[PDB]
Amino acid sequence: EPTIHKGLAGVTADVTAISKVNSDTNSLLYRGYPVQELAAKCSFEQVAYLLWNSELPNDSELKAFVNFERSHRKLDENVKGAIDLLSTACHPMDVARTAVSVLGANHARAQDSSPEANLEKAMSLLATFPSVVAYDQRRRRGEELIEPREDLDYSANFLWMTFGEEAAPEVVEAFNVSMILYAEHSFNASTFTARVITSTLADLHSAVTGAIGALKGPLHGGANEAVMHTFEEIGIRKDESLDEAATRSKAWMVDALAQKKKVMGFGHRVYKNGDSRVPTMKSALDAMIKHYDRPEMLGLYNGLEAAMEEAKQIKPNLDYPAGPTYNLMGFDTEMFTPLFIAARITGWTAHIMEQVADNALIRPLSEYNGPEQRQVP
Amino acid sequence: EPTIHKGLAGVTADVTAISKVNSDTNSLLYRGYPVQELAAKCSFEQVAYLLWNSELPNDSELKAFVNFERSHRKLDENVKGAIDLLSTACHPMDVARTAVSVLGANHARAQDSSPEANLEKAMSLLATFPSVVAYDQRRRRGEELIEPREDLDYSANFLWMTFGEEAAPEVVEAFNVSMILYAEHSFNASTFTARVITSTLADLHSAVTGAIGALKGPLHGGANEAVMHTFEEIGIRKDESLDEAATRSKAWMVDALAQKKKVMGFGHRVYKNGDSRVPTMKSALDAMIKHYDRPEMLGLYNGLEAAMEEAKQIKPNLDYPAGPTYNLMGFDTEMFTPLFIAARITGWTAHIMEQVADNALIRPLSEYNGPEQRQVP
Repeated sequence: EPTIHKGLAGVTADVTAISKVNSDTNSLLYRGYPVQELAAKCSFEQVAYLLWNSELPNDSELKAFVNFERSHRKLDENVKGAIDLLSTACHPMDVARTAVSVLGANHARAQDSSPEANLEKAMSLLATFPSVVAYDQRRRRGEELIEPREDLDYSANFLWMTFGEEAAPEVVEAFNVSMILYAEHSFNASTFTARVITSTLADLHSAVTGAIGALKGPLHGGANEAVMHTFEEIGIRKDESLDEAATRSKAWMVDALAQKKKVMGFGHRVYKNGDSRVPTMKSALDAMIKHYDRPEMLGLYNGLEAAMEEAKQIKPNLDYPAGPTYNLMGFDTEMFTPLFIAARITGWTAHIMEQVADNALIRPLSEYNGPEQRQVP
Repeated sequence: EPTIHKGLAGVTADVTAISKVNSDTNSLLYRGYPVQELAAKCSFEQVAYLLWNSELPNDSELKAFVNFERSHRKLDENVKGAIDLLSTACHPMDVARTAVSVLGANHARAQDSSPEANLEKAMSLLATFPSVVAYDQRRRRGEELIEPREDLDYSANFLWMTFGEEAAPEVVEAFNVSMILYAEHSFNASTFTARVITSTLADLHSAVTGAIGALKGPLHGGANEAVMHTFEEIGIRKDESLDEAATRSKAWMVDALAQKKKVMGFGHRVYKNGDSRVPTMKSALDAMIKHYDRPEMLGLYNGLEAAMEEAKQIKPNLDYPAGPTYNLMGFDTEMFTPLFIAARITGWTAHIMEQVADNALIRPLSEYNGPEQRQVP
């Protein structure tokens, strides 16, 4: 009998020069640079450039990159039209999936996968995607589209188009950090989906559209939305002693755990000792707790993670501190995963291009366990 | 060092009860039944029911299944609207990808993945997809949508909506055979993409939308369109002696082979001794050659396969005889892969449901070979 590799656990599918994920040391390198260091002193734009070019940009390279980014943000007429054909009650990920699908379809160079074509498509997609997210949230709130501002950077513009008012320096900074942390992460389900689609020699947009579908699930990127929904189930409140928070948090967890349910925002396929991005994202969460003056959040937050460690020895992942952060920022919970897409577009496309450069069709085998050979009547 | 499994070649990713693919004996079983036998005496509807239910339908079950199918064919207003926002010059697969994305987004039960919900979504999707393909081809020809006919079966209706005239018995029969042959095929790239997306607990439509992206590539389903494009490059002609066909076919192949190019419609990741579906599809192709009275096709067809066997000892795959078949039927070459989708929806959704029933996140590892750890300046 062959060895069955359920979920491809522990299976090395390929080599990659984009990032290194180390469980033992809770470390993550983006083309050699530790993510904590990039988050501490780089803009998402620099990190986006880094992931694609394998090097941090010099002043002139960054200027050109930033100029292209800020001039490719406007939401295409047909893409907006497609979003308006979708109900304001459908899932934001399905809207993102549709938007990117239309973007790829009407793209002048949809069929060209040359390094130059893919980079241009990748950068243009990264630039325009935030307009999809911002408009999707505003339309649900009965509001209208807000045009991009060339005087605002990626993060400041993202917040601007969504809320129609410039965010505080601390807020755009905490948002920038989350984009960098979510940017890239080896062969996760969505990135691998993108590589499988690419392995067939299908285009970049086809790959991203499939990756978006994968990122949607609660076991993947959908965990950030799930984390916040969970905090909404349990009462948020204010004034309640830490007893309320911890007793109720553990109580919600106790009830979920006894029902054999998984608690989202905890655990990881690779990280067995803690997420490399958690300390950084938690620091951003703390900055936001302080900024919006809402220490109440921590009650439920601390209580649930303490209870998980105690009951299952499972530490939180990036989605745990990220959900509450976007909540404080004013985003609707359903929009949390689309925010992950916005950032992960960088990692997805870098892998798509890497896959194209050293391709081999990805097509595994299955072991049959169905009905034995029968003759058709 | 770990063992790198490029393209997951020879890697058994999971177990499956849906189909068995055997290279040694050029065999393919659909829930126990040999595909040749199902193609010889079953309708696609019976095969669709078989793949989902693990059993061939009895008279009453088939009646109910057929009744649901024929009443869920109409193209949804918003889906057509989305197609009309796409240029008549974009790739048909990108139109299919967009259509299914909109279908999933506006679906009342998009977030429910229960066996009942997924089956209903699977069957409804299978029923309505042909309207997407038919309208997509007709709109490009400056024609209008043709409504479904409840008095016509899946195949006859498919041809009806596309051409606006009922097809000959032999034609709907050869079309039915191609749907059955394309229906299911273990862990191919598109089906695996669907399982990876599902492994995240994302919805059925998200999975199918990603699978469509994967099926698009020339190395996968896109090979059927590529096969015909190749026949178009080389002159089709009539009257030319078999010398014209064979000398020119080998010549085109000789020039492609010397340029290190791959010839589409030949080779397979699993089948090393011939495709289990080729003899059946070739028989359908022959039936169509006879029906439309066009023996000229065989000149180029025979010559190219003979030349491939001689030069590379590589036999044709299902897409080789399928492309010329759909061409004779009157479909535009760009529409060949969407026809593959129409059929493969059955296999894709059966795997999606199987994945949901015995889930494990699919997330492999990568081996880093990028820049060694550097400090951010």
